[PDB]
Amino acid sequence: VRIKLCIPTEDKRQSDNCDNDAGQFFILGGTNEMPWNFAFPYLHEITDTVLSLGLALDSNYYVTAEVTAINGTLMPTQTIPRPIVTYIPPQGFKDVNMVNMDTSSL
Amino acid sequence: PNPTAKHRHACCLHGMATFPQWHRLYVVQFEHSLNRHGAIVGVPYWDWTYPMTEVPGLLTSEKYTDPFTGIETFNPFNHGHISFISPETMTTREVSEHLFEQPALGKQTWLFNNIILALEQTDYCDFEVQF
Amino acid sequence: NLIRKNVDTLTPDEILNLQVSLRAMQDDEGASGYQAISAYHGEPADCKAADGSTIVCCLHGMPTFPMWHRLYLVQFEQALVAHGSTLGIPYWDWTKPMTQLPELVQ
Ligand SMILES: *[C@@H]1O[C@H](CO)[C@@H](O[C@@H]2O[C@H](CO)[C@@H](O)[C@H](O)[C@H]2NC(C)=O)[C@H](O)[C@H]1NC(C)=O
Ligand code: CUO
Ligand code: CUO
Repeated sequence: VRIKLCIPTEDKRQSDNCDNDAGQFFILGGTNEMPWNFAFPYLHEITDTVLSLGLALDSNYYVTAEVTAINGTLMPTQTIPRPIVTYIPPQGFKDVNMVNMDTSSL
Repeated sequence: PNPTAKHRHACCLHGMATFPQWHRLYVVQFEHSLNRHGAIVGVPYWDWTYPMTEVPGLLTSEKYTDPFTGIETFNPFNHGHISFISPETMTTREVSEHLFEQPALGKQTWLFNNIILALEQTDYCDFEVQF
Repeated sequence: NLIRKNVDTLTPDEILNLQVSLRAMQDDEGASGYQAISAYHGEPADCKAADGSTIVCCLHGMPTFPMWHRLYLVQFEQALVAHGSTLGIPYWDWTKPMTQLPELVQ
C-alpha cells in the first residue's frame, strides 16, 4: 500500500497534486486466510512530508492509496477503504472561541 | 496492458494509424537479437512488389546444408516452435494461389495495383489504412 | 534461560551446532520435525473457524497475534533443541540498515 499525498485544485481540471508520496506499508494475507478487521485504525505518521510541502498540517489536503497485490498486479482503489488524514493538535490547545451573545434574535 | 494485468489483450497495434511504427520497432527488436547472435546483415525482406513465381528458398526448404562445413541440418526459417503450447507444436503454412498471380494482357497483379494505390496517398492516415 | 542471540554476532561454532541441528530437524518426519512444525502455520490448513470451511491455523489481525507467534516461537525453539541447538533461535535486527540478507542465509 503506497500513500500518496494530494492537494486539491479548485477546478474541473482533475489536477490534484498527488505527485508527492507520503508513505508506504504492507499487508500479509492469503487464500484460506482467517477473516479479520482491526478494532482500531492503523495510523501512519505523514507529518514530515506535509511540512515539507510548505502547507500547514491543520489545513486541507487528503491521502490516497495505490494498492499493488503481491502478484505485482495493480489493484482497484476500492479494495481498501479510503484513507483519511488524522490531525493531532499541540496539547494543550483551545480552538477558536465562540462569537459573542445574540444580536439579537436566535 | 501491462505484464501484471488480470485481463490482457493482444500486444501489437493493428487497425490503427501507429501500426507501421509499432511493427517497425518490432522488426529492429528481432534484428538486434540475430545481429548479436552473429548475423553479418540486417533482416532480409522478400518484396511482393515484384510478381511471385515461388516462395523464397530459405523460407520453403525444410533442410539446409552448410556449404562450408558440409553438414545437413534443419532449416530454422522453415517453421517456428510455440513454446507454451507444447515442445511438439510448430507453426504450419498453407499457400494460396492468389500469391502467384502474373500480369495479364491489360490486367496487373492484385498487390501491384493495391501497393501503388497505397503509395499514391498523400495523407499519412489515408496511406496507413490502405497500406 | 535459552539465549536468543543476534544473528550477526554468532560464533562459527554456534553456527555449526545450529546447522547440524536444523539439518537433523529437517530429516524428521515426526511431529518434532521441521515440516510438521511449519504446517502449524499456513498451508495446509487443518484449522476451521467461524463459518465452517477450512482456515489457516495462525492468528493474524487480532489482538491474539503476538501471543500466538510467541508460543509458535517457543514450539519451534524446543523443536530445535530436541536436536542441539545449544542455543535458541537468533533474531536479526532489521531496524538496522541492510545491504543483503543476513550472511547465514545468503
Ligand atoms: C494476482 O492478483 C489477484 C490475487 O491477489 C488475482 O485476481 C483476483 O483477486 C481477487 C481478490 O482481490 C479475487 O476475487 C479473484 O477471484 C482473483 N482472480 C483470480 C483469477 O485469481 C489475480 O488473478 C492475480 N493476477 C494474475 C497473475 O492473474
Ligand atoms: O501483423 Cu502484426 O502485423 Cu503483420
Ligand atoms: O507469520 Cu504468521 O506471522 Cu509473520
